[PDB]
Amino acid sequence: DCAWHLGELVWCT
Amino acid sequence: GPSVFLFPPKPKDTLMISRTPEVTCVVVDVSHEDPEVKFNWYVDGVEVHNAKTKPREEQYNSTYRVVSVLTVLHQDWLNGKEYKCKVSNKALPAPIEKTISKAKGQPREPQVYTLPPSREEMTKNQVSLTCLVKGFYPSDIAVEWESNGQPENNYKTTPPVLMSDGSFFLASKLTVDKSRWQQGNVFSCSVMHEALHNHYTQKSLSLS
Amino acid sequence: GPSVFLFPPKPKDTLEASRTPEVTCVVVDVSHEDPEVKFNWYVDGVEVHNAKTKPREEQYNSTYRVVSVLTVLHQDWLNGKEYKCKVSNKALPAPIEKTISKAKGQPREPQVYTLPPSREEMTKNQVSLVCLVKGFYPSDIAVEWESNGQPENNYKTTPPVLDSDGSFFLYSILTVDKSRWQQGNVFSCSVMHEALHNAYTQKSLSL
Ligand SMILES: *[C@@H]1O[C@H](CO[C@@H]2O[C@@H](C)[C@@H](O)[C@@H](O)[C@@H]2O)[C@@H](O[C@@H]2O[C@H](CO)[C@@H](O[C@@H]3O[C@H](CO[C@H]4O[C@H](CO)[C@@H](O)[C@H](O)[C@@H]4O[C@@H]4O[C@H](CO)[C@@H](O[C@@H]5O[C@H](CO)[C@H](O)[C@H](O)[C@H]5O)[C@H](O)[C@H]4NC(C)=O)[C@@H](O)[C@H](O[C@H]4O[C@H](CO)[C@@H](O)[C@H](O)[C@@H]4O)[C@@H]3O)[C@H](O)[C@H]2NC(C)=O)[C@H](O)[C@H]1NC(C)=O
Ligand SMILES: *[C@@H]1O[C@H](CO[C@@H]2O[C@@H](C)[C@@H](O)[C@@H](O)[C@@H]2O)[C@@H](O[C@@H]2O[C@H](CO)[C@@H](O[C@@H]3O[C@H](CO[C@H]4O[C@H](CO)[C@@H](O)[C@H](O)[C@@H]4O[C@@H]4O[C@H](CO)[C@@H](O[C@@H]5O[C@H](CO)[C@H](O)[C@H](O)[C@H]5O)[C@H](O)[C@H]4NC(C)=O)[C@@H](O)[C@H](O[C@H]4O[C@H](CO)[C@@H](O)[C@H](O)[C@@H]4O)[C@@H]3O)[C@H](O)[C@H]2NC(C)=O)[C@H](O)[C@H]1NC(C)=O
Repeated sequence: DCAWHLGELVWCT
Repeated sequence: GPSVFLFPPKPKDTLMISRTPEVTCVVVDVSHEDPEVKFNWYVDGVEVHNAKTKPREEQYNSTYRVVSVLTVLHQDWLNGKEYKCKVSNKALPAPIEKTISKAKGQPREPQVYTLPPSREEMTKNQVSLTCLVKGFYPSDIAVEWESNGQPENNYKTTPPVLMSDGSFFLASKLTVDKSRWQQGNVFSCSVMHEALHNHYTQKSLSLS
Repeated sequence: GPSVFLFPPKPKDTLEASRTPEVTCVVVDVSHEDPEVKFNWYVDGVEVHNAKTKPREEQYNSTYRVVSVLTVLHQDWLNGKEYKCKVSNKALPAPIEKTISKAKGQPREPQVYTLPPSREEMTKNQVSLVCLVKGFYPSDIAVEWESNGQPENNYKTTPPVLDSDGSFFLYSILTVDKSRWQQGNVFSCSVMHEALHNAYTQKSLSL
């Protein structure tokens, strides 16, 4: 999965 | 004589794959007579060649500021590789070396807890929403607040405090009009730190 | 030549009638060939002569550390009196003067709120008890914890953070065995600040 911050991609495993 | 200062990437940049972390070797007091500066860079003692010099800047005090910038990879940094800037210059008996890296030590995950205002705060015009972030290592972090997709900028955050178990805590306090709190509005604590899953977690907070 | 550093009294010392607060003028880098330091002190430009000199201390890096300590009255300090240490040494062209005083500006009463542990924390061995101290000016303060009249020592307190209304705030955190909190014990946050009534308040927290 992936995390986003204010619609900007953070990181994905 | 000319002096060297070496600065880490922003945590956020090392932590957001969509950003570009860079380390920065700043050289001050560069004479008008001998302005030419030579950077060699090493990563764990191995030389690298993709650094780039920023435009020369003349200062108020008659000297140049010369700056070289190394792009680095998210995971090298987070894996703790050591970055060495070596600076040479005619006005210098000997090259100045400086080294930096992430703080050494096993990373630990922050515990992120959101906390309603005190009952006693409820008289006042404005209330404090608290974000407690406890037990992270190392101290590299970013904390931000939002509501319905939009940033809430009226917060303040403590610097990291070292604890007796060797990890750090801090707290972030967002200040809202009481009526906004009373109105059912959901607020959120964004914490970015290397040892979190996907470098990110979020905790929410509303009137119950 | 020598360098000078003048230090404030401890916040707690200015705020407790029993304690004696003081202003400390420290001289470092004092040479072996010229140990003799001359101290003059002034309170609002008015010389005073009651300072006491600490025993001279060998540092082992070629120099001496010399310390003059000036006792002050609580009210003199809290009322904002200005303290000036002037230091003369034969290795100086001219005396070095340094000044300090309480921060200036309207003192503001702090707001002390105790915050219980989060439901998410309740799964853990230990829980966190929080005391948010806010709305205070100036930043000079001290915070403590206790349970049934006994001091509770497992806490940390952040430094004062400057807030957007021009006052300061901090959080302090006491970590306790979850059993103790489940079991109904009362835990207390102690704040000393000049703009509190009796320069002391205490707020308590229990499940
Ligand atoms: C002639 O003048 C120059 C410049 O003077 C400037 O202009 C006038 C108006 C003056 O009033 C000065 O105040 C101005 O600075 C003098 O240059 C100064 O010399 C100082 C030492 O000689 C040096 O001090 C060292 O500062 C370090 C912190 O520097 C930070 O922050 C200051 C402000 O606090 C800022 O001015 C600096 O430029 C620097 O800012 C950081 O820059 C880095 C690198 O770019 C940033 O990191 C990058 O950022 C990008 C984003 O763009 C991206 O995120 C990258 O990934 C990332 O790498 C970083 O974000 C910036 N931070 C901030 C807050 O801005 C101290 O840490 C250091 O202290 C250490 O060493 C000391 C002993 O030397 C110890 O006491 C101490 O414990 C520490 O170990 C130094 O104090 C000044 O920085 C320097 N100023 C500049 C602008 O270069 C020059 O000395 C003078 N000549 C003579 C002969 O007098
Ligand atoms: C030879 O050695 C000496 C001594 O150093 C020791 O021995 C050497 C050999 C090494 O082992 C060292 O590691 C040892 O420390 C060297 O002297 C040093 O010089 C430095 C600069 O020249 C100087 O730096 C300045 O430090 C200030 C902070 O000083 C504080 O905190 C430090 C610890 O962080 C501590 O070392 C100091 O003693 C001092 O501590 C406070 O003392 C006061 C007064 O005693 C206390 O307050 C009083 O005391 C009681 C409480 O018990 C009571 O409540 C009273 O009412 C109260 O008034 C106070 O509580 C103590 N606080 C703490 C936290 O402990 C900085 O502020 C200062 O910065 C400022 O200046 C800079 C430039 O202008 C700026 O960058 C900066 O922003 C500021 O404006 C300086 O950094 C060191 O203090 C000093 N060390 C000592 C021990 O004196 C000497 O340099 C060396 N000689 C040579 C030739 O190399």
